[PDB]
Amino acid sequence: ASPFRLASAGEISEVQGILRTAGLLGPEKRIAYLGVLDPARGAGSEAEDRRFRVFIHDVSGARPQEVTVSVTNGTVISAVELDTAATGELPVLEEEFEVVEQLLATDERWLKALAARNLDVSKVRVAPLSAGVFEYAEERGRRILRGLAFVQDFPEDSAWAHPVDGLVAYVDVVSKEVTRVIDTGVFPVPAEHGNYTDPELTGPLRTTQKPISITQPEGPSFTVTGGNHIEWEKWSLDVGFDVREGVVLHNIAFRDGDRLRPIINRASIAEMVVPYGDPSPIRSWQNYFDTGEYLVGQYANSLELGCDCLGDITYLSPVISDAFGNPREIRNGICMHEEDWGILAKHSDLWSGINYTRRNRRMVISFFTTIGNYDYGFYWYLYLDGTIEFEAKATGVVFTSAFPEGGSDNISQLAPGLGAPFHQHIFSARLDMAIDGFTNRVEEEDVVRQTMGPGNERGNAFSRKRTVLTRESEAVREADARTGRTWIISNPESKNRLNEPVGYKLHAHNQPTLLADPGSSIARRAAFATKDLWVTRYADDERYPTGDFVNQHSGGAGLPSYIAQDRDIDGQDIVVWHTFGLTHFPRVEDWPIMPVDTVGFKLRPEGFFDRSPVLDVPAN
Amino acid sequence: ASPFRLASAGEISEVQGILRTAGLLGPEKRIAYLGVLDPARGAGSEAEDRRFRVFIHDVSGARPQEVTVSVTNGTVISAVELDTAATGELPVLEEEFEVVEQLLATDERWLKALAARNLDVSKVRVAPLSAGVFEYAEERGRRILRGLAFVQDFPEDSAWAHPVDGLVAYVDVVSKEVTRVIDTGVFPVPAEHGNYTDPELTGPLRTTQKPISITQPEGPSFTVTGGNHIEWEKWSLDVGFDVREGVVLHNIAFRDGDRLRPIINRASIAEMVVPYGDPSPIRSWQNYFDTGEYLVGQYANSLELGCDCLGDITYLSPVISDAFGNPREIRNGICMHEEDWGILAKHSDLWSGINYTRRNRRMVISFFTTIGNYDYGFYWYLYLDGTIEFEAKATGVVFTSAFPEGGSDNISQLAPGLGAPFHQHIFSARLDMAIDGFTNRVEEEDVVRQTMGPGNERGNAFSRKRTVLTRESEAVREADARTGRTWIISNPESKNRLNEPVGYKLHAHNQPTLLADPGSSIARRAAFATKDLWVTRYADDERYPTGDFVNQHSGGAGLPSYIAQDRDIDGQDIVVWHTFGLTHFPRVEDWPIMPVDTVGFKLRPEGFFDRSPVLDVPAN
Ligand SMILES: [Cu+2]
Ligand SMILES: [Cu+2]
Ligand code: NA
Ligand code: NA
Ligand code: NA
Ligand code: NA
Repeated sequence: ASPFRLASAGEISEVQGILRTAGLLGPEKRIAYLGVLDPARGAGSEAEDRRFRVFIHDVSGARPQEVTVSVTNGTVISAVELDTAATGELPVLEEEFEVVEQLLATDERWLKALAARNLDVSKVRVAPLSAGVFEYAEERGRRILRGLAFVQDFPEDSAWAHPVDGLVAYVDVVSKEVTRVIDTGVFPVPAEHGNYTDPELTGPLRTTQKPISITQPEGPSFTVTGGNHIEWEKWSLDVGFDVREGVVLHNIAFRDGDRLRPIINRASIAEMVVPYGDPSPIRSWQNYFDTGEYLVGQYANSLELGCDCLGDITYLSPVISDAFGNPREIRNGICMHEEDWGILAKHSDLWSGINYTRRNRRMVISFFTTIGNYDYGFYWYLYLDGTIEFEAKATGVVFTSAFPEGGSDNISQLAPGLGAPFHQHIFSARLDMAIDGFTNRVEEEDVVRQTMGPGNERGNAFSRKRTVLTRESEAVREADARTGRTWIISNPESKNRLNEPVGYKLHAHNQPTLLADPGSSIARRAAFATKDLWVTRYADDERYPTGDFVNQHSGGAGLPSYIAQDRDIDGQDIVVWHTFGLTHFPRVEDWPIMPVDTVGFKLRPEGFFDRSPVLDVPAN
Repeated sequence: ASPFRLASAGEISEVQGILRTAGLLGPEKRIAYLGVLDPARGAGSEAEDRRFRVFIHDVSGARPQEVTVSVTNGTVISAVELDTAATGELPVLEEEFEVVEQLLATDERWLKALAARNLDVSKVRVAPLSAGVFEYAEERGRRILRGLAFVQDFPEDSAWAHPVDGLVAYVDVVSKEVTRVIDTGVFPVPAEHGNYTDPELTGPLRTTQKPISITQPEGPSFTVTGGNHIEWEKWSLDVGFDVREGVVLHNIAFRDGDRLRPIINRASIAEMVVPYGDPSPIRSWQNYFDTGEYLVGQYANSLELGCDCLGDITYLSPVISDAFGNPREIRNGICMHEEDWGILAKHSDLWSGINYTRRNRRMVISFFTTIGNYDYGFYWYLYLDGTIEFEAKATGVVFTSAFPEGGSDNISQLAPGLGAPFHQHIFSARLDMAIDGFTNRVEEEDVVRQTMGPGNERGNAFSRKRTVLTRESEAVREADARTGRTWIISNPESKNRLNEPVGYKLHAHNQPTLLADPGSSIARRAAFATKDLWVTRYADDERYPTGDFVNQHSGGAGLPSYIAQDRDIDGQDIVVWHTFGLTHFPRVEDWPIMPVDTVGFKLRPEGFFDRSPVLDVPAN
């Protein structure tokens, strides 16, 4: 019944049938993206229409298409041929991951470069790397991947320990042409292995860790209905899954007494980019839009009980499409559980004699994805006290290079001759806000320091100021940790019992934003990443901060073009876009496999409730 | 055998006997502080000498004394009479908490002020509040407390809901004189109660929370020997307890292969101050040094299994002195346990086919203290991967006032007529560093942005720079979140296998520091709080950032006077002092009892190890 239910295998099979019958899914076609469309605004009509958006690639060089289908009715709603030189190429296909290596293996220039290094072509892995937009005019309108080489000494070897530096190749994956092979010189291939399961490297495993048992004797406190609707400790929400964005949260609401109060209409990580800071021509083009170019949802891991998720776990297994329109289940792809979270509130009173302690807990919704060397955990947390938090966990294997004799200002040394270029991992959270409804506004809140003088004779006063953002043109904001800057999303038409507008406060981690020169290609293609906060007016087609087709797109698309409309955002249906990231100077401890590092943000109620919302929590 | 063992009841009884026999503990004397002294540097001699430092108050107006005693030998080592007008008053005594209320209850000016408000004196609680140093010349050299009044409607009522604004009194607690009563006008006493255990306010308690069971079937993975020596997952340390500082960590070291490698010699929270930002003369003097003036260790709570600490808990019960030199045990005052901490490292490799997941855990050492309205949890964490983290958890009841008709720039409204003045909670961590030994240096690390141009043609490069702090005069540093600023503590004489100095990186939360005007009394008395990082050369007598006697001390003492020595800190025995704090604009959700908010810092290895230190963690 719920329009927000996960896509079923039957729906995807129906999409396949509708596409094939319409002549849109011949043997030369590949589905590069398929996803359910959210209901339009004001869908108070039970007329449910389940619609799917499809990006269709053509392996013979014909123009790709964007297609919208209605599975409830069984029709193609629209089908548009795409001019990719104008609007961007389609996302990378899983089946193209091997094509770069196979095409280079018969190119005489590539073979000549390997022969000079005495490398057996059968042992050389080539990473399929998105190309970006740079100086090469022949790439405009062609589907290009770039390749960097790594040696595997044997089938189970970690190739990342053996980068082949000084060598890069560009390939046209549709015409099957190697356009350029660039060899800037021979670097020794680092020889130490990085096999973190080899006993010679781990030493004997510890025998000192005793088990920790986490169980729920009476089952979990949350309920799941309709496949993906969660109710937990006054929270209510729907857990969606999209092959591009991954886990998406819908209809986050809090049951306050008898009223179900909305907070967030849709929450997602709508883009993530990994720009590299090594100026070598072998790597200076590297900027991976893991979400927009590769689609993080399609590489979600199956999570193992007791290993990936510990405790009383409820799993969801989302269904996606393969390249031919067949449904594929990601078994155990989403973990959900509740966790104890320490002390919630505590006071021992010297006058009343009352001692009071309550414990906190949080609901966890998580998935893990793998994109080449990177592995990322995406965690959404809901706390008893109304707090909402997102946390990204970055691990995997660092992307490597040679370490140059004489050192580098842009590369860390990890092992003899082995380097790791500096880079960032930058995320964009898209928060379609609905604080007590859709009439919302954003205020910037700064601490205000006051001068000693009249009315402040002892020089102790301090205050704060709030600035309403009224138009999109003034809603591009930067962090200021020194002034304690935060942003409040409030509803000016909904007031608490003190007659103040209800609100939620966004707390950022205030990490550095995009470091690249503002004139660089990546600054233009990832403009969202240059500022910490953007606010737009809601529109159905403004989904991603980088636009719909990120791969090889020249720039400007997305948030800079949206905000040029300069729409009213003062008490309107608005969307907050928060940029946050990790700046990674790799350390020796990151090798040969990296311990998790984290970044995130949180939102806390700010006069949303009439008093603490956790007075009815029992004494444990 | 260990010199770092906790004080025993027998040692404190011996101190009492030594003091009394020497004529230093007559009926008019009170012990305001008693604590064990750490061993001096270079104590490679088994000649263990357990020494105690004592502050002795005199209730008859005679000069207080500072006394050092050796319990191993049974002598007074030194005894010095203190001129408190010069060097500061002694910490507040627990037995003075009631004296302010009792003295005011017979003062005609106080009674007149209560009568005008129709308040029964028997229902008026008076908080015993430290005085600071302001304009009142008669207070110099006198032991003063100030009092603010709150009404209790009945013995179990929360008085904090009923502040009596417009009224403050100053009392000399030795001469038992009320020096001043200031009445600036009648404010209505807020009438709503704040009784968070009253069913009429909580409503019916939730029945939806199912139990979470955390157990360790084979016991915990850590061992405790000699009372307070911990070994856990290659970590080694001693857990101390001091009545002023609370939990103190000694000799933090990590077992790397066959070598026990020191990291931190002594870690403590050496001061914490709560400055208030309300310019009303009723409250503009309020700055509570919860550590230096009140001593947070003496108010540590007894922690209850299943409520305060959940899981397989090992307790320590530290022993302190009462005011007469009798030993008193704080039963279950320190909790220690290990906790699962999610994913440690994870990678699924597209080329080797190997799937790898390991889980993290942390060791937790914690205590909770209560100072009037405030309750604070102090948490030290040790992680498998070498990370050390501190977290403060702030809860309790907010300090209240009236909310003025017409509003306030410096006070939040919590309930009809009830306000909460803006304030900060600022901590000072004192880290006596010992990275691979005592020859350490501090470097400031900033991200470096690079301009597009020659050698950076695509405008993508970024770098970092490190600045060594060579002398104390240049080692007073501020945060810069925008440049990703961190500080590295390294050992220039100890190198990793890449021939780089081993180090640890301090990551701050970059919260605002002291907001008061730099000319204010509190800026002078809490100078440490105006800057994020200080580095000093180690010295035995430089223990606290505010000096030994904080109460009513005029200012300048502590860190500003230490660094004036301008000592060499480049490869020397050094101490890092990190300031970090919460800026609290109270929200409605903080009332009537506040959900926990947190602040902290962490240190992570930076080329300390030759590769990841957690390759030998087993697969769970
Ligand atoms: Cu990284
Ligand atoms: Cu506070
Ligand atoms: Na274009
Ligand atoms: Na909205
Ligand atoms: Na003085
Ligand atoms: Na030191």
